[PDB]
Amino acid sequence: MNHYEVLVLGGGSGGITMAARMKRKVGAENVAIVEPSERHFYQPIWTLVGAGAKQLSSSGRPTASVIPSGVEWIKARVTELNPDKNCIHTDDDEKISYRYLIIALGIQLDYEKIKGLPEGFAHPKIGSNYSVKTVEKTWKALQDFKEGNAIFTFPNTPVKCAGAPQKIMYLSEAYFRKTGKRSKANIIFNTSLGAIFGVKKYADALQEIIQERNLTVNYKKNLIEVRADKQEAVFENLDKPGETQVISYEMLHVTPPMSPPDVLKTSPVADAAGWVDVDKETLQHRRYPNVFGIGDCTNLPTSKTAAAVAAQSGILDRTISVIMKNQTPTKKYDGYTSCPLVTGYNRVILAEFDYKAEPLETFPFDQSKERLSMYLMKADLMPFLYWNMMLRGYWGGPAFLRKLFHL
Amino acid sequence: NHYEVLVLGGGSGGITMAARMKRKVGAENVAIVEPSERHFYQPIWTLVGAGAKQLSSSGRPTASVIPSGVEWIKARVTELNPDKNCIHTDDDEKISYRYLIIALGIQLDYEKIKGLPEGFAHPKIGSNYSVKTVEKTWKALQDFKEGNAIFTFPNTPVKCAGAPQKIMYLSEAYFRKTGKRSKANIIFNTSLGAIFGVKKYADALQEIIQERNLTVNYKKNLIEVRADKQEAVFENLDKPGETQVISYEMLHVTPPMSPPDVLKTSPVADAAGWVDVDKETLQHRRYPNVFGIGDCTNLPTSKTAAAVAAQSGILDRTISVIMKNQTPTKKYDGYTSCPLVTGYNRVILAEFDYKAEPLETFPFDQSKERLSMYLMKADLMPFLYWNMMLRGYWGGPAFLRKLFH
Ligand SMILES: Cc1cc2nc3c(=O)[nH]c(=O)nc-3n(C[C@H](O)[C@H](O)[C@H](O)COP(=O)(O)OP(=O)(O)OC[C@H]3O[C@@H](n4cnc5c(N)ncnc54)[C@H](O)[C@@H]3O)c2cc1C
Ligand SMILES: Cc1cc2nc3c(=O)[nH]c(=O)nc-3n(C[C@H](O)[C@H](O)[C@H](O)COP(=O)(O)OP(=O)(O)OC[C@H]3O[C@@H](n4cnc5c(N)ncnc54)[C@H](O)[C@@H]3O)c2cc1C
Ligand SMILES: COC1=C(OC)C(=O)C(CC=C(C)C)=C(C)C1=O
Ligand SMILES: COC1=C(OC)C(=O)C(CC=C(C)C)=C(C)C1=O
Ligand SMILES: COC1=C(OC)C(=O)C(CC=C(C)C)=C(C)C1=O
Ligand SMILES: *[C-]#N*
Ligand SMILES: *[C-]#N*
Repeated sequence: MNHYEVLVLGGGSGGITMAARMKRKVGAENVAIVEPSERHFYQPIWTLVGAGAKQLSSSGRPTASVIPSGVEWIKARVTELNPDKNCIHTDDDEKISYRYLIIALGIQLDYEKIKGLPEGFAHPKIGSNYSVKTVEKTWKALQDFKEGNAIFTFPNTPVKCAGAPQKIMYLSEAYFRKTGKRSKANIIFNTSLGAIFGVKKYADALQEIIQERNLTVNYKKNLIEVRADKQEAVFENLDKPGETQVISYEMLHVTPPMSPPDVLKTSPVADAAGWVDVDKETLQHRRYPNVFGIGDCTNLPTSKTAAAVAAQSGILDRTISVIMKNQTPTKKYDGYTSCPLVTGYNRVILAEFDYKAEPLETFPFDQSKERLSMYLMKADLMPFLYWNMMLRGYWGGPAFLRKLFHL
Repeated sequence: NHYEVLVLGGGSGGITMAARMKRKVGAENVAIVEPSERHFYQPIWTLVGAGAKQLSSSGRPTASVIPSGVEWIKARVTELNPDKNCIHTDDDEKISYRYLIIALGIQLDYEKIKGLPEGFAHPKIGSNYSVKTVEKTWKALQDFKEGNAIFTFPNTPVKCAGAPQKIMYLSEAYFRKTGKRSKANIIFNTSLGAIFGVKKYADALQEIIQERNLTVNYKKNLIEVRADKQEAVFENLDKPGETQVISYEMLHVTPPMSPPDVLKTSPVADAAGWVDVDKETLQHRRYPNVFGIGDCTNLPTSKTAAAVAAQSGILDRTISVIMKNQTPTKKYDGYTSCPLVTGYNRVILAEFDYKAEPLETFPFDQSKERLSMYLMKADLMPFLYWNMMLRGYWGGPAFLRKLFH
């Protein structure tokens, strides 16, 4: 069997980041990354791509260009995990064994669980910022919008970046005002959830925006079907089972249902729900002491964000080094996550919070305010630091900045 | 091989539907895929675990309940390919169908609790949810001398949501009738925030809880069993990272549960892995010749055999009218029932619908503890199950409810 001291499953934000940190610890020849995609995406910018403010081409780089040099890139899909034998299977009919496994397989998008998708995306007026194949269709629908309902959905599943489904609603609202057709747009957010956001400080701030800008939110309302040829969408009422509503749209942004990656769903490393079953504080697997998880694929009970990945990557770096010494981990993940809620083409409400779902803001000022500074950070500083700092293992989230500020 | 109606699963829903479908398309045109040699009436495991009934009586040979003339394919489903109207099995065969009824149940996941199932080889721990462990509930109940008696509820969907606490009420009663009640600290450690989802019955259980000095600890989920040390580890779901290690003298484990593995990644499932069916007709949302019944579906009601019975009458009509090129009209209302055993001779018969509101069959108050309902649960229901429901003649008690009203 081909063998690596440290085997990383997934070449996304978590997997590249952990690979760069592990390269420094065990040497690059002792690390391998399993990743099928030729391309690596900074997904946060898709929100601005869907709104016409950033180019899709700049959101991605070749996977080979972010593989830390000297690390082995195994271009394949993981098909099975056998942690009892310290090995995995890939779709090139090979088995790979490891001394330590880092699972960073992300979250899976399930558009086809919505009847009529993804085939409906072949028609006009419907987009989705969650897919490289559909984010530019969001922007086209926004551009070609003339009159009617502009509908934004939120599924009945876990999601990555819980705020992105409404960010693009605020961007669309601003676009209608900028282009003089706000009065022709009836803007509807149909969310499966019961609240606009999970942290009260920012939910309150978004609700004031919902009122001022005349937006409709229908709660516990889940998209179950698109008829793209007819510009109709069907929403089930999760409160009254069986009752469904058909409604026409001039623009539909679909947030797809999401789930653990198919290979993890049935795997021994998953919990009963299919997520990688890790310690909430150290990110070491609950049952396989040489396995670890980071990012969207884990059952860490916090928002699934790249910012959470960065904070986790700092903890997991420490966890692995002390597991390598047969010592007991002491540094603990606090659940840090961040959600830069884009509310317009030049404003962000920078939500930051931890496992307690309470504000944990980095800067000395009140981040529940719409801020230009926070927009420029999200739109222009964050991509640069992602490619040149986080992916190279030099970003563990802003806790040090927060402590350095409150000083 | 090809069948007009292929049924996946020979449990409560699949047998019931195969019998109903035999009478529509001919026995020679129905097949059941099912690996187990034994078919169990699971509701009685609650009483086996309390020592009130025998395990042997709860199972019969699967061949015994297969409708005569219906092909029993003794195998496991391993893939569903609804776009080609076929499934695959673990003896490497392809079976095609005109109509497909999915009744694969719910899957028990004991091994997601660290220390299980190997911890069951030690004394003082049982689980009514498995044929391999329900008699160990009863052994644990009998050998209990003094300490904590712990009853758990996982952080997943479950079948028979009431059974995790039914066995606590029975154990409480068993402790009094054998003198050691004062020696037992009885606690219910549940992942949920309420004792039951339907307010009428929740309130009735709440006073039983108060009056019998039971402790309910909300948002506490069992994550590890240290069986040789008699310790149970709970995570606090309100404070991520916080745990509690508790000693037990008896532990009853309600396992984490999930959709059957073959359904998790299948095209017929929704994003969560449940069979994705229309909430009123039980026809699949995306494959019009696919249908689902029972625990494996995403029908947003309590997962019970009583729900299966009510679903089987609706599913029966849905498929018949579809075969006749008509649009289904009769709607499932979410009917389910929970016969909450509260002692060795009482039952609180909870009945409710999609609205989580009481929908009681009988004209008296079912939120009271009743011996009639106990005797119905313990003696009438199993007779009705083997000889009426499994033969396709029980679609739930809606007609009785109207009679008595
Ligand atoms: C529209 C949008 C906006 C967002 N905005 C923000 C934001 O403002 N801030 C923020 O912090 N986060 C944001 N995010 C979230 C951020 O993109 C993710 O949380 C982050 O990428 C998670 O990293 P990950 O490593 O867990 O997964 P990913 O980066 O998604 O990588 C997972 C990798 O696993 C690979 N993989 C999958 N299955 C297999 C398999 N079987 N075998 C091998 N490899 C496999 C995939 O190819 C992928 O490369 C946004 C996301 C979206 C979609
Ligand atoms: C302890 C306990 C007490 C209960 N008490 C009550 C009660 O009082 N009242 C009530 O209404 N309900 C009660 N129930 C619930 C009741 O048992 C179930 O809701 C009912 O059995 C559901 O029927 P089903 O057909 O969906 O699943 P099951 O009856 O479990 O049948 C599923 C079948 O699928 C088969 N199968 C699984 N995977 C595959 C595969 N890959 N290929 C082929 N076949 C497969 C299994 O072998 C099994 O035979 C109780 C359950 C338990 C565990
Ligand atoms: C239920 O969703 C909605 C709200 O709550 C988030 C609103 O506040 C508003 C504006 C509300 C008030 C009370 C002025 C609308 C129109 C709405 O649809
Ligand atoms: C792009 O993903 C993100 C991060 O990872 C690179 C962050 O660290 C952070 C937090 C950084 C600061 C300066 C608060 C945010 C907000 C974010 O969106
Ligand atoms: C055994 O499973 C059960 C049924 O299916 C056979 C029921 O119909 C019913 C409802 C039947 C009546 C007469 C209320 C209950 C309570 C039940 O537990
Ligand atoms: C939040 N994203
Ligand atoms: C409820 N059973």
